[PDB]
Amino acid sequence: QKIRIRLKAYEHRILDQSADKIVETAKRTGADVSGPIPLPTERSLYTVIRATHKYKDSREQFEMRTHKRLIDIVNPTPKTVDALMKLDLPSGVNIEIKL
Amino acid sequence: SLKKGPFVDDHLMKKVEAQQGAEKKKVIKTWSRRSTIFPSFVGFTIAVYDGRKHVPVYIQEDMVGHKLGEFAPTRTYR
Amino acid sequence: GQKVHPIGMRVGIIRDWDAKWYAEKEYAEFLHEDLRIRKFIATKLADAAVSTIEIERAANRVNISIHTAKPGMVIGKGGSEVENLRKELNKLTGKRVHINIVEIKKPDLDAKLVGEGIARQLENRVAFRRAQKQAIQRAMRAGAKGIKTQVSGRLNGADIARSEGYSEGTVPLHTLRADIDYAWEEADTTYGKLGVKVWIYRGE
Amino acid sequence: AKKSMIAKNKRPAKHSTQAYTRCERCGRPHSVYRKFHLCRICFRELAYKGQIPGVKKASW
Amino acid sequence: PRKGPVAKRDVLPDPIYNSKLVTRLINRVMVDGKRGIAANIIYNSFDIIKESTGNDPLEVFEQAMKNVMPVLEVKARRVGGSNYQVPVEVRPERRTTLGLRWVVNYARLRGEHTMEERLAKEIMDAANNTGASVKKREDTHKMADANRAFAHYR
Amino acid sequence: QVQYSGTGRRKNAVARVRLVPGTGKITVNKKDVEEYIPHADLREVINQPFGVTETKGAYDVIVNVNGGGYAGQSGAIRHGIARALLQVDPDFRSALKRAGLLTRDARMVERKKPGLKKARKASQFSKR
RNA sequence: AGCAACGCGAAGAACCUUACCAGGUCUUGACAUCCUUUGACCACUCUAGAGAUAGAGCUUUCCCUUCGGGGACAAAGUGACAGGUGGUGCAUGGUUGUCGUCAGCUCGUGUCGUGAGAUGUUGGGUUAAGUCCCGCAACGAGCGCAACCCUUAUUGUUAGUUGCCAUCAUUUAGUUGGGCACUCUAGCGAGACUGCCGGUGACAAACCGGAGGAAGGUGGGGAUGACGUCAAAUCAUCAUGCCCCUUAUGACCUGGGCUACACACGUGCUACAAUGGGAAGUACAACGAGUCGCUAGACCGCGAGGUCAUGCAAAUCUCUUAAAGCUUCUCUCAGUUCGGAUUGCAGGCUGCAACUCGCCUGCAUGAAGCCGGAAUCGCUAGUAAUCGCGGAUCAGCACGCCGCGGUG
Ligand SMILES: [Zn+2]
Repeated sequence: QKIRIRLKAYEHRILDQSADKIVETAKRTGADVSGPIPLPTERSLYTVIRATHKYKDSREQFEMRTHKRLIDIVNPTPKTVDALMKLDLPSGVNIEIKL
Repeated sequence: SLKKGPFVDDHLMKKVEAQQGAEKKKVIKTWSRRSTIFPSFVGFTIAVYDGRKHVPVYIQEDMVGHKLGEFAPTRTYR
Repeated sequence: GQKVHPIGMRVGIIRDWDAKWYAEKEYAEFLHEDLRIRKFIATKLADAAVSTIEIERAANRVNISIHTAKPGMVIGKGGSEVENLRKELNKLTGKRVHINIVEIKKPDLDAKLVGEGIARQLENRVAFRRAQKQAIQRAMRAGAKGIKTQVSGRLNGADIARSEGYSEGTVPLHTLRADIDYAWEEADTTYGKLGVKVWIYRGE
Repeated sequence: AKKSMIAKNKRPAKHSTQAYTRCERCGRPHSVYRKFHLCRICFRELAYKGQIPGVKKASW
Repeated sequence: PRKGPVAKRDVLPDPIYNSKLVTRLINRVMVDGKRGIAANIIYNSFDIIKESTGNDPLEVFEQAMKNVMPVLEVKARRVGGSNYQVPVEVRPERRTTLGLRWVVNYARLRGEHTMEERLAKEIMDAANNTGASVKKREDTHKMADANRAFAHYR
Repeated sequence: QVQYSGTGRRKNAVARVRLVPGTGKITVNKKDVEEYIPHADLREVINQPFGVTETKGAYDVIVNVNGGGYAGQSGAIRHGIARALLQVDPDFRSALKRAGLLTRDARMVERKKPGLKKARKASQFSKR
């Protein structure tokens, strides 16, 4: 509703931590923030041969999960915009605010 | 399947246009085995490099849609 | 070849990535920039005994932190060397960089430090049997549940290669909640290359 | 010859279908992943050490 | 195996006739896991049985089974470098196993234009002491009760 | 009205079943169970809980099913119908319990391993 | 290069890749540092050439100034030097295969032995297990085994959008009003322990049976591979000791092999039909991928495809109405309405360009093959057998590889 967040990360611990940060500092100055809704956690898969020259019949498999989290804000106020676009922690987590 | 106009090379077509006037020479020596045999190549004698040498091929009329590489093989069996 | 890398078996379980940034559609460039960075700063490391390096990055700045055992001999007199580190790293990354230097405590309980030090004796014509023994002796006195070392190659600067190491205390490898450390270095005396490996168990 | 070929790989190609990928640490031309720009067995080497962010060993 | 005997693989009695024997017969006709085809085949065959000179498909099927199943099978064994064959008894599950197996095998080789025209016809010929299935049983009984010679003290 | 709801799972298929007094009938995904699963006789697998306990009518059954194949999402329907019947009267948890009809079948598709043709089938071998 | 080489390095040979061959070319050099003159280098256009290159045209042009310097760079000089997929896996590091996920390998204090050494770690039972019990000059301990990690089988709670629609109106419809009940998604917790009940057995460990429960005896599957063996494999991923080349074993370009064919061996796909072939109708999944990419829809073409155009950086849109299945109508046991090799003609798509040497379409042709000797292989349950779908690599190119689910 005319303001909403999106957060991607590789660790759900950091993800939930920052989601609680934003939810708390949002409902401190406003009201009615839709919960941190979870999204379905994309996954990839990489198979590789673990030997430099021969032996195709023995491999090692890797992956990279990407956790997702959604937060929608209802009825912002000329102070929520301020108190939201300023908090920034932590480092390796993607934030994308679309109106 | 180049239904957007068949394919010659500029050097090859330049040479053939240049000799189009009079009776022709056997010295048209090009590598160019990708080119097709336009209906103006008749009567000449093209030299087609086969990876080792320059084979001459005399262009009759029945050979008018094929390529210049179809008349100079490369493998040498028996 | 029948053992897994002990700090790749445990990454994403009890330890973290030494590179913590999230990016998409700018991922190859970032990974090779980190590689360039880390392959460069092995310049001062040649003397200052650095162990790890942690790369984070923001909108256009790059936050770096390095763990060393020589704080003054890496920052300068009054701050005249970190200046150079930043003004040199800007020439590569073309961004703003901010080194935040950490200092390491108990440096004898670190795999890269120990192994790299006991792989510098081999170059100075020292016998290997007592290098490893004194290494594990000065690693146990700092207080450690177990340690294991191993050297390989043409020993004594001699003919056909062999291998041998020494163990002290327990070093359980199959336990996933173990917090072990590991590193692999190289050196030469005059013949070929040697490989030194070191594992230290520091509780969980 | 593997120092002239890395040079010849980085100059602009003579035709569209003449460019090809190589590894960036080494110059291996076979089996490179084009999300990382790393070959078959630098991937397995930098996945350990936890340098590539994301990637880890998979089991299910 | 080596450790010791194993279980018996419980079966699920089919719901039409509520008879585990029809279940095993469906399982033996089926090839490649296409079970609905096998079920259609068995049901068309039983329809053909009852419609033409029949009383009930279970009755004539049981009697055909009774007339085909064997009671004396032999086993060719090795001792120390010379091999022979000796008769032995036959436990119950093996009996119905062999019965079903022979009936299906020798209906599959009939030579008409439908598996039903083969199966119904063959188990009718079987419930009247006829058909290569009964002859296979009697070949077995004749091999036994003769090769008891080099079996009398085995 | 009164109604009874249960949830049934089998082999990548999940069903949401509703019991409602009536005259004995079942419709699934706005179609008739004679047409939705018209295979041969899987319906006689579905109507088994009514056959063993609460014998035997009369409830109209309305179900919402999605996932798996035609034979998985009928064992799932059976699972759900049984759970719903349990909900009606708890005294049924013995007759149903005796005849299976109350447990989830945890027989899923085994995963493929590398170096093998399938989950367990290996390549062809030659001693020489 | 037996098991442990032979759909293996190669997860993509038309040019490139490319190391090989034939012709055309260069020598401080395709790539790096230094020192000096110094210093801002270009790109673009036109003739000759198969190109590599050479010859001419607007010009590579101070971005720090205290008048005094430093960054990028072409040429030259200038030689230190570079360069090698050249040799040695029997000089090496590192990284793998196999015995084999088999159950083993050692120490401290005692005791025994003149001594090297032994005991423990032997014996009975049991166990998947050097896993446990009983006995015993032994008593304890370490790495191995098992546990801690992942996924699947049941559920409580927190959160309802892009997911869902049970109680309501509405339309083509979950769509729009409404709701978060149900399914689902994903964080945090519960639950399985021989934990109770009966028998066997040295009362012991353990085994057999029952109750309850979604699940019962390491519930199912993965990751995890000890001390060691084969001078096993790899100087061609990368490094590196010694040896070798240096106007050539280095380097640039076009065209040709790597795809050649009297044959022999391995791994696969399609069939030899009626449990089938053909025509019409009706259904049911899961894992994954997408920005110069995935293409909705409408139209043109018998078809592969083409044109105009639409949504989506994604639980929102698309790839994607799965195929076996079910229901009708045929065909009648035949080298055939089975089979689809080979050849003729005409097209499409990517690409500067499909002759050697690509994939696909249509019409025409219609081979061997009627279940395969000696011998030999895979597999113990959602497994074998059978059926499709996705993606890494990649302009294009898969019967191979990695995963997913359906019937069973
Ligand atoms: Zn690489």
